[PDB]
This record gives sequence, structure tokens and C-alpha cells, in this order.
Amino acid sequence: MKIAAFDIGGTALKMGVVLPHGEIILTKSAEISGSDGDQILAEMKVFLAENTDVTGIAVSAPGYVNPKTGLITMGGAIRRFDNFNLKEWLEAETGLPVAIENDANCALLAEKWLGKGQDLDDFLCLTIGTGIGGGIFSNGELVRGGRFRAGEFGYMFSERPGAFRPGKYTLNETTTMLVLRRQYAELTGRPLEEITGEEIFANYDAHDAVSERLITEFYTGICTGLYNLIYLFDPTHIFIGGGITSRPTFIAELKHHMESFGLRDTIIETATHKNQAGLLGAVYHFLQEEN
Amino acid sequence: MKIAAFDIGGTALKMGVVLPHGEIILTKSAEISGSDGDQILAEMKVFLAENTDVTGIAVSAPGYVNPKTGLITMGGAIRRFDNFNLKEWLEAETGLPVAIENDANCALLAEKWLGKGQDLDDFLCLTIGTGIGGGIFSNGELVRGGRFRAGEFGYMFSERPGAFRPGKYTLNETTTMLVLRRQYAELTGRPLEEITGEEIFANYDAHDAVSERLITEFYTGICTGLYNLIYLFDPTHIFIGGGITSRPTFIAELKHHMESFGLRDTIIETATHKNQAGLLGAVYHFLQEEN
Repeated sequence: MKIAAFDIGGTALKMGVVLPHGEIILTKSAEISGSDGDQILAEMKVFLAENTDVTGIAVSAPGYVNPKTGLITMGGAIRRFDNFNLKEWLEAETGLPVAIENDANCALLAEKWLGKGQDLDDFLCLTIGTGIGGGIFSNGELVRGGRFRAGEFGYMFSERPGAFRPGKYTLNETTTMLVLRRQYAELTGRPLEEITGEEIFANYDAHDAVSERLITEFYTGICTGLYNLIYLFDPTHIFIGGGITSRPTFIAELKHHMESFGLRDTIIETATHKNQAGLLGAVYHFLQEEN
Repeated sequence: MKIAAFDIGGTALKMGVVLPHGEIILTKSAEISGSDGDQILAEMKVFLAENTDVTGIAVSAPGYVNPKTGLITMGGAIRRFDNFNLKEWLEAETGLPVAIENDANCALLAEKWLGKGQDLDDFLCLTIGTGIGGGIFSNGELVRGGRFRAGEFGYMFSERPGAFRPGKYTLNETTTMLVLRRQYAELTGRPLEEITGEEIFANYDAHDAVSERLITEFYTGICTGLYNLIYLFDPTHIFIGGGITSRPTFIAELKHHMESFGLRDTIIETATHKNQAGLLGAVYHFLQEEN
């Protein structure tokens, strides 16, 4: 058994041939322009023709996916995949068994299978980069929700909502690495495209007041979301991943900030398998489905 | 089989003899002073001696309860029940099988057993009165959490947390029937003890500006919590109960307010069995445990 795995990202499509124990024996990546579903389907077709010994296909996809039927009801950034049965498409194209699961869920499944969540029944995964991702593991099972939408952690309010559209008051729009860069551009007058997260943190470490405020507010927003999650789900562990891991000391920094809030026994630590989690979790889902 | 059921409330202890199909053939209630655990234990002993044909005991208790062992790790308002195994106490006192579950969880279980959640795998219960309660049903199972703490909906932030203790910025302290009365007392200068929720709503319906603001802010806080819950859990239904049901049109009023937020397919409606939900859910848990 050799499984063709696909992980549909924000800017790249990752692909691999994976053995049932998580050994990835071949990889391929492609930059994808403007999250164009047709380009993604084309890259898939090309990878499959190149790898004729695969016996199964496993997909990690953005948006909302019925994991049994393969119907993507909302394709995340990929409008082409709205109301698209990608499982049935791939089955028709190849004659191979296919499984599909949401991207955040797949990364959580990687954590459960091969990472730090192997023996945990109640943990969350929180991903912080350009946006916010979430996955929920409760009672030893993924929580997908009634319409496969669960885990939208970025939609939590970080402040009392005002009169602009509600999204503006949510973590997705207040508390991300992108928002930090946007704010720094506004405060300094410099072009966004020339600002890095690394420089903001470097300025922070050099006690720059503007940077201090930006980072302080960022951590407060993260703490707001963590407090909500802790009280709602009562996980034992929250694994934090994404672009934020570009800050080496971020877990220690969050714990410090959390002294004003209270972790309340919850363990916070980094997620594992940053590079391959989507592929590996897609495989885990596929392996569960084959049984 | 006749089950002695106990539901430990904020100001009353409800008691009943319940048949396995939810017919409650006898009831008794006692006002409890200052949530005194010893008084509760005394009332239990008296009810049991009065009802010698009971064959089992089912408890709905505040705080955090290990439902298999019966250990109450934190007794809610009842300090006497902190780190107290109420299951083992009752077993030793009576020789009868005993089950125990948290109060919010029991009320949700009543909804699942006999109410509006019978055929639902993903729903929440939100209780709004003097404080806020929560119960979570995901993947066809109660979510209790890693330490039996899950469902603390009142700890969600309704605004960006400030520098006072975090609780002050949570639904428990910003968005309750008690907070409404407190605010009305502050705004009018009248004593809290002389203010009713009913008068605030009556003044609201008569277009009193002060009342309008209080009610508007209350509904915004509820909408903040509902939006968070909807995105996190993706329930099909959220059942809302508690003191707030003293407002006959509150569901219609919340739906109206939610037009600025978006229910996103979620059905909101009132919880059922307001009077007996704790008793009935305690029984359901007991019946599950006996198998």
C-alpha cells in the first residue's frame, strides 16, 4: 500500500507518497496562484500520472468537508471547490480509493498519530500565522461539528464587537502575524511588503516602544482566545503552531503573559511536524476510512 | 426500580422518586441556606429514610464531578463538597447504587433524553440567570473535558480584558439577569433588593432610554457568546434556558439582534423541562451507568 497524499495550503500544494506508517518516500511541491482550484486539480493529475504505483489517495483541504461523502461545501480560499465533491472527482479520475478531511483537522490528526497527542483524549490545536486555524479533539474523537464547520477559532471575538462587520473584532482580523505587519506599516508609514515579522520582534527585543505595544497587544489577543478555549473545552493540552513559531521563545512569552489570566492546569506547547502535518493527517484519516 | 434523584440548585434542593422512563412519582424541595453542603447532606438523609422503596440514587451537583468515580473536585458554591466523593458517601450511607453528574450536564441530558435534542449529535445548552451555565453535546456524546470542567460558557470574554481580574470581563460578570439588576440600581440610585428583572423589561417596552441601553447591551453580550459558540462547536441547535425565559419574547428578540452577527444556520430556541431537567438528567446518567 502506497498512498498519494495532498495538502492544499494557502500558497503551496504539498504532495507525497506515504506508506501506512507515515514514512514519506517521495515529495513534490507547487506554488499555487490565487488559490485556483483548477490549477490544484491539474497539479494533482500530473503527480498521480508520475506515481502509478499508488494504491490510494488522501487529501487535506481547506474549508468544510464531509469526510464520509467527500463533499466540500465551502472551499475556504478555493472558490472552485465550493459545493464540489473532490472525493468523487478523484475516484472517477483514478479508480483508487480516496479520502478527504479539512486541513486543520488533518494537522490535528498528525499530532494524535505521530506527535504529542498520542495518548490524549481532550486537546486542541491552535494555528497562528496569516490567519487562525483550529482543531478540536474531545472524548478521544475529532469534533467536526454538525455541518463539518467546527474549530473556527479565528472567529472568536477578541473585543466587544462594534458596528463594522463582526469579523473585524475577531482573532482572524486582530491577532495574527499579518495584522502585526499591517499595524507596523501603519505606525511607521512604511510599505507593508517591506516589513517582516522578524524585524518587529527584533525591534521588540531592542525595547522599541511601538513594537512593544504591537507585541503586547498580540499576546493579549492570544491569551483572550486561550482563556476562552480553556474554559469551554477543558483540554489537557493546547498545541500551538503556524507562523508564530518563527519566534523561538513564543511559548515562554505566552506563559508569562498568561500569568494575568491563568492557564488553569492547561499545558501549552508547540505543535509537531510543521512541514508534513497536513500530509500525515490526511493519511491517518484515509487509514481510518479504509477500516 | 425507583430512583431517588437530587438536583442541587443555587437556592433550593429538589428531590424526587423517578421511574426509569422519567415519570416522577414523588417530589420534595428544600430552601438551602448559603449553599451549605452539610444541610444538603442532611436533607438527602431525611428524604431517603422517608422513601425506603428506592433502589438507586442519582445526583445533579454543581461544580466539577468525575462521573465514574463520584469525586467532586470543586463543589461550585458548596465548599463542603470540594474534594468530596459524594458517590462513595451515599453508597456507604445507603448500600444502594449511586451516580453523580454536573448540574449543567444533567440539564443537557434531560434535553437529549426527553426534550428537543433526542435526535441531535451536536448541540449546546446555554443557561442565563444569575450566572451563566453551559453544556456541550458533540459527536453524540457529552463533552465533560479532561478534568470534567468543560462547558464553562460564562467565562467567555465579552470584551477585551482590562487590568482588573479577568472574570470582570466575562459573560458571568457582564451579561446576566443579576448584572442587569445591578446596573439598573446604579443608574437609578435605587436599592438592588427592590429591583426586579420584570420592571427593567417593562420600562424597556415603554421606551425608557436607560432601560433600552441595559437591554441592548445585554443582548449584545449574549450575541457575542452565541457567535463564539457557533464558530467553535458548529452545533445544529443551541437551547437557551434559565431566568432569561421570564422574558416571553426573548428568542425572537435575540434572533433580531443576531441579524448583525449571523446565526449561520444555527437554530436557537428555548430549553425544555425547566423545572425538572436536573432530576431527569441525573436519572439518565444513572441509567447509562447501570449499563
